[PDB]
Amino acid sequence: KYVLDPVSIKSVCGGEESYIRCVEYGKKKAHYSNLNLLAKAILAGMFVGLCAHASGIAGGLFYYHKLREIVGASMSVFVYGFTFPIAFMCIICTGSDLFTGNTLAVTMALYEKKVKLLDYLRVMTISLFGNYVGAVSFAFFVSYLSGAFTNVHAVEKNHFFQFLNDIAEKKVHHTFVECVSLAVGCNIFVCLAVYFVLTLKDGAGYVFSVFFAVYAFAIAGYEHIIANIYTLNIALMVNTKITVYQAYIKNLLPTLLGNYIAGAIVLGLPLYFIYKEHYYNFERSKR
Amino acid sequence: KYVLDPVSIKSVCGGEESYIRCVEYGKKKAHYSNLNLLAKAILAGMFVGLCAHASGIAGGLFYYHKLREIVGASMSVFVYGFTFPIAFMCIICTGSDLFTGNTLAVTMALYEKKVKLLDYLRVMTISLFGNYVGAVSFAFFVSYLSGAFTNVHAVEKNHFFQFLNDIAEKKVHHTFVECVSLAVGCNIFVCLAVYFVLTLKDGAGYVFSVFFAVYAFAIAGYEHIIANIYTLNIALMVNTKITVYQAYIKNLLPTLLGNYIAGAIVLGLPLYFIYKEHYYNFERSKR
Amino acid sequence: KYVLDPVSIKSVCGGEESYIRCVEYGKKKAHYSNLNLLAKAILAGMFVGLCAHASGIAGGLFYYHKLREIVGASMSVFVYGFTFPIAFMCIICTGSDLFTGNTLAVTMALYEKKVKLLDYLRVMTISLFGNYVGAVSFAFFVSYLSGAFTNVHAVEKNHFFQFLNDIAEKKVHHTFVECVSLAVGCNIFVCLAVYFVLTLKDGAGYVFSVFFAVYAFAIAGYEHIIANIYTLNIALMVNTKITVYQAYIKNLLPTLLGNYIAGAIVLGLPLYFIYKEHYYNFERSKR
Amino acid sequence: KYVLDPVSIKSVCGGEESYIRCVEYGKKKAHYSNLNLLAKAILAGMFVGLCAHASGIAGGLFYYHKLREIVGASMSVFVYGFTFPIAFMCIICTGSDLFTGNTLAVTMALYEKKVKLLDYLRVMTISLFGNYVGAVSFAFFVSYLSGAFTNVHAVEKNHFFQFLNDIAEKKVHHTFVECVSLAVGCNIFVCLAVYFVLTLKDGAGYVFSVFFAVYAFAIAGYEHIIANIYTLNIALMVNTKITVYQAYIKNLLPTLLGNYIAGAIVLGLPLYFIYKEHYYNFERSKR
Amino acid sequence: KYVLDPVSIKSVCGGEESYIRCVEYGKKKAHYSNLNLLAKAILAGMFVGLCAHASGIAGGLFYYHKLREIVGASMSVFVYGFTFPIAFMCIICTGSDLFTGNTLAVTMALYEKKVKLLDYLRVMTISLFGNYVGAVSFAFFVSYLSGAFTNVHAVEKNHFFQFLNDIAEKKVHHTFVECVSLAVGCNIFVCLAVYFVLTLKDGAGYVFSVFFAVYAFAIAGYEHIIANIYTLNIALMVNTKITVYQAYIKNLLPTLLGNYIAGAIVLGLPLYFIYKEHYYNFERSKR
Ligand SMILES: COc1ccc(C(=O)/C=C(\O)C(F)(F)C(F)(F)F)c(O)c1
Ligand SMILES: COc1ccc(C(=O)/C=C(\O)C(F)(F)C(F)(F)F)c(O)c1
Ligand SMILES: COc1ccc(C(=O)/C=C(\O)C(F)(F)C(F)(F)F)c(O)c1
Ligand SMILES: COc1ccc(C(=O)/C=C(\O)C(F)(F)C(F)(F)F)c(O)c1
Ligand SMILES: COc1ccc(C(=O)/C=C(\O)C(F)(F)C(F)(F)F)c(O)c1
Repeated sequence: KYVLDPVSIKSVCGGEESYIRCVEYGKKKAHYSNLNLLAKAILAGMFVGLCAHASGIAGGLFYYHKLREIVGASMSVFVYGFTFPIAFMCIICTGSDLFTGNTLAVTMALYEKKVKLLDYLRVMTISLFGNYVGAVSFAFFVSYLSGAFTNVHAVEKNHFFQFLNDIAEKKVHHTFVECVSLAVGCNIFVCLAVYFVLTLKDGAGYVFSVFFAVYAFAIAGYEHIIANIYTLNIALMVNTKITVYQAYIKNLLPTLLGNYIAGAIVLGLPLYFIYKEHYYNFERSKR
Repeated sequence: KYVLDPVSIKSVCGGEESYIRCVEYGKKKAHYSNLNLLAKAILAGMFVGLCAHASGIAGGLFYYHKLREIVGASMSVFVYGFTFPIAFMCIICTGSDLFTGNTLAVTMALYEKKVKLLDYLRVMTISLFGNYVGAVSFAFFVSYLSGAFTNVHAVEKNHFFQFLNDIAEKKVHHTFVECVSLAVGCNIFVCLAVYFVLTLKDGAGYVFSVFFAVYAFAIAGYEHIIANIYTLNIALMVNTKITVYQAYIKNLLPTLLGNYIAGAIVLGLPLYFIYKEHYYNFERSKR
Repeated sequence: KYVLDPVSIKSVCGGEESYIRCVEYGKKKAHYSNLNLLAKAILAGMFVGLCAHASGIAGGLFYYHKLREIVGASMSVFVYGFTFPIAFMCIICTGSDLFTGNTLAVTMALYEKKVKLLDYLRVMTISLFGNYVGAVSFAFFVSYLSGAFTNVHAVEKNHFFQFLNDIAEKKVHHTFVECVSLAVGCNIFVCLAVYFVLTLKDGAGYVFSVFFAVYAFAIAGYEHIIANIYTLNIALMVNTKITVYQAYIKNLLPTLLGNYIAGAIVLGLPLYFIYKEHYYNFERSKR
Repeated sequence: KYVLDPVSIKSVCGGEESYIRCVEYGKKKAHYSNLNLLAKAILAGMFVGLCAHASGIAGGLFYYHKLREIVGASMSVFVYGFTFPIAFMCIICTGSDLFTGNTLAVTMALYEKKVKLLDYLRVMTISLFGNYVGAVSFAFFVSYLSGAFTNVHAVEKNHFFQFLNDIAEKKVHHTFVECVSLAVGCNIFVCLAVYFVLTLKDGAGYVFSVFFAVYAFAIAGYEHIIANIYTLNIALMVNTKITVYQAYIKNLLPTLLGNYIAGAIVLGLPLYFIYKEHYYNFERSKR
Repeated sequence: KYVLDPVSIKSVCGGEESYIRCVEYGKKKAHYSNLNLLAKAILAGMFVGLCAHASGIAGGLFYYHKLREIVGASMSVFVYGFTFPIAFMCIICTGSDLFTGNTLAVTMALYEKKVKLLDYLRVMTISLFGNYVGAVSFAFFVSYLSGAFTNVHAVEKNHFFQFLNDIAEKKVHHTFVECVSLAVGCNIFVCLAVYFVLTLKDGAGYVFSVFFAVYAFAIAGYEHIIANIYTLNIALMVNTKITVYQAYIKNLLPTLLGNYIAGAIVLGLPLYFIYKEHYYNFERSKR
């Protein structure tokens, strides 16, 4: 028995089904308890700190001073962006939640009247607080205690500390408008990667769409709030030239503002106004 | 219970089914309202500007002057072409429409008498205008306001502005025939990538066929109208050596002409004459 | 409701089913009309010229003279072989036909008495003539008119013309036996990639098996007749040191001979003698 | 007959199903006999030693002294991390078990009262002992007897021994807290890769999720107990500057402690407390 | 009609099903006739010679003397290992058989009493002889006659011959124990790649698992008997410094011994003793 024409399948969907899946995934978040949501947020912040530690080491390897005289920072930023996007798989496969992707899904669930306003506020607040706690706890308990980013003062050995120092100094000397714009550019890629895993239901789609999206915002110099929380806190721990005021006021607050603006307004409102009738037709056919 | 011979599947189709899917996807566009189509076009232009900002930064990293003395522009153009093709996934997963892919699908729907001429004209006009608006709005509100491409005048720091300046000067000193030929070569790859996502219905097919196609036209020096709108407008904003007349007359108008010629004539008419009887047999079996 | 053991699938087949699919795909070609087959052949030659233009530009970028003093031609040939294999996807997704893959499938359909001899001759002749016409038409109307491979005489700018010149001079100074052997080595990879897309029915199989096969013959220095038609004609257009006699007699005729020998004899006759009883059992079970 | 809308599939699952699959896979381990479990553990340790030999050779190739003066150790560590992750596929496709992944699955099966404490202890002990035996047996019978890492004393030829020596000296001069932190960071990636293969049921998911995870911990400098057993034993065999006391007390014992802490506590307890009600609902619906 | 939860699939299997598939695939080989098996073995040896020619050219490109002064042999061996693993797809998609993978499957079919001893001996003998004949016939009729590896005596042009000469001299100066150990390390990867294609039934699994496995043994310096037959015979043809006695006694005989030992004993006996009861339960449920 020979097979000539096998069964035709597909693992992709259209934009209407992807919007409906996004609204359903966003409205499922408001039904968990506070401790379940908090533990998920802490785990996701810890995974972000894990992959950003691995990225800092992989980038600081290519920040060797003789190579840095020839190529500058190009290979270090490329290898950082190459090895960072596994954090998306770490978060999605454990079922945890991060604030940056929530700014689209839970907000569009709020637009479709699936989540009330107080439930929306507590979901976003618990998500941001738990992501912060997981990021700083990985920054101290693994990254600081392993001594990987310690200043060792010799130029042929200090490329890990020098890469962390130069990255932390670069992302702390923007103005307010510049940091808001870079954070907007980051969270558009992040929410699009959430749309990618809601659309493409295979392992190849999951791995490589979010690989190219997360690598793309990483090499662009765009600003991610949870990654910046980890990076600026481990920079403050190992005594980089930045200040606590510089890290929290000059980077973290406009990064939070720009990430929320890109999630809730730049992407959430146009997609809601494009696809709300399809969610209406989906909800009427279930009655 | 052990499985020795699993169920045989396929996620690909033939050329006849791919043509029929292209005509159906093209004729669905003329049934949306004007504001739905306009919002989709603005979102697609914004995504093009997003990924082209990320590509300009990733390419300008490898345009460092000591590396530029050794390798020229090769690594910068390669890294640009590597990080650009995620815009296709950004456009297809949100259900938005871009003019360059529309020049094949809506035109072959017009050839098969599925779209009237006035509907075809308003679909193409609204698509081009919305793509323009989204591209210039990302060029100003993110790219210009973040200061990423500002001339900083020091040769060890100015590689982002110098890469944008050299790219903008290169794509503005073609003659008319040269720019039309390069735009034809671009839109053939673009419409083939649209055929790829109409044929290969997995995440791997979606990601990597359009990766290789879009990278291929990006490294070839071929001219894309929406990408050129973003690039020449952000070049005009940060005071590159190009002129407004040079950008709009010497590049953008022959790029528009060559892109439409490749979409509607070079690819649309041969595929229509090859496969119109299969669309006839498909439409007769639905009666 | 939780899923622990999902449905077991497969997207691959055995050698018997792959042979039967090859004979069926080969015998479908003799039932198209002459103009349908001619338009498909012209489109496939045009796609080959498209991807070979993109490969020549991508390779000539890494043929920069300061990099060429250090690495030679290695990175240019690697980047050429990296960016060439998208032509296979361009040909298969539009349903067009190229002569090199036809030398296996239509010949094994002739061995199984599915195609008569005159039908076989007109299919192969129309395929070769249309592939030639599409290749030279892309060489003139896009590649020559865009000025991408023009001799500009300055050594820091002339790397595109110099790469085309050195490639065209290398593939024109073989003897007859050497060119026949390299063409045999090329068409074995080409017909194996046709077997790969007949066996592996996903997007990942389609993209990456023919990626590794086509990259493998491209970096090996093996000779492809349609790619050589494009390359030697664009080399003759931009006034490379080669002669018309050298291009047509010293390369193109032994490349045609070696490609047909590898398709019809080296691969077609052993696979026919191995698997003809399985095609007999397949054809008897349909009665 | 044309197919326009194929059958929609998925090869991924949610976090609840992934937790349930993890608990089931962990509780299946306590039902094998002692010799079956011992042979599986010996095979897995042998596969780890195989892929780490291949990684040491691939890394020592790029540790050539003239390249080492320019780039340092960056390309060697990158090529090591590139070629190491095939060990995961070697272990999963033969059905063998490694201690590092067991510290999550069997421990969460113990938390859900599926495994008794004495059965848990003998499973973990037999796993660790067999993994040790397989690693040292590959270190002697293949790696030492092939002479690949012998000190040959000439600086242009000694890059394999020098890479093994520098790696072994680097991972033996940590303090206790540093080694525990790096081992925690390793086993979080390892247990996440186990979650990846429990979630993504295709070949692409299997290959590339664990590729990016295992490459990520390899380039980060994180400490894996079985890989360190192989590496420090082959370093002791070929007379690297390290001591037996240094290898066993300064690296192997805190690596074992940190790997068990990351598997059982950092990842097992939060996932258990998040998802134990879903395992309760799964187990009640089977009655 | 919108799809929210598609049908859950999987393309992977467990270790028991993979063992059963291996025993069935191994016992199918003893039912072919002698000429069918001989033609399959000759085709597989020819494919090995094809991909090893392409690998020798791709590696000798990066063996350019100015690059060789900086990086040594690292990039040449990496590019060789990158472009070699397409031979596995060439062999599996045509249904042919190679000796190295047969040493596991046919031997475990012999352990399960599915193949008699004389049938086992003639299958292994015909496989080895046909693989030899195909390898030497490709070495002469394509590789030698194309002149690609001819000594041209000028150091800026002789990198192909110099790469072949240095590889052939390296793999001929091992002792007996060293060559046996390296051959064992090779055939473990080869038989694991056979297990990979028996387990992962997609195109992505087929391409990339055997890509990473075959690249891993290629960059490790492990010894493959059929690849060494091709390489040492083309080295003897183009007058490399090696001798016929050195090639056949110092490399080929211990490579054959180590490959058979790794296939039949190191991997076949533990997997047989682990999984023979599952094959018993599979065979009893078919009665
Ligand atoms: C559906 O499961 C998920 C998975 C990922 C995210 C997410 O937010 C990811 C990022 O933000 C990120 F990609 F930038 C990084 F991981 F790097 F931090 C999420 O919100 C939900
Ligand atoms: C079916 O959904 C789509 C997706 C993409 C396009 C498209 O046109 C894409 C480009 O033009 C592009 F690839 F060049 C880039 F994205 F880079 F701009 C489209 O028309 C329709
Ligand atoms: C089944 O659809 C196809 C697809 C491709 C070919 C083919 O022949 C391809 C080449 O020859 C090639 F790979 F070398 C290149 F594309 F580069 F030219 C074919 O014959 C039929
Ligand atoms: C389900 O089958 C498996 C597969 C792999 C592991 C495992 O533990 C793997 C590692 O630890 C590793 F990735 F670090 C390396 F392989 F490199 F050693 C396991 O526990 C169970
Ligand atoms: C099931 O179909 C197959 C496919 C491949 C092999 C095989 O043996 C492959 C190698 O040995 C190899 F990977 F090393 C190379 F191909 F490179 F030679 C086999 O035995 C059977």
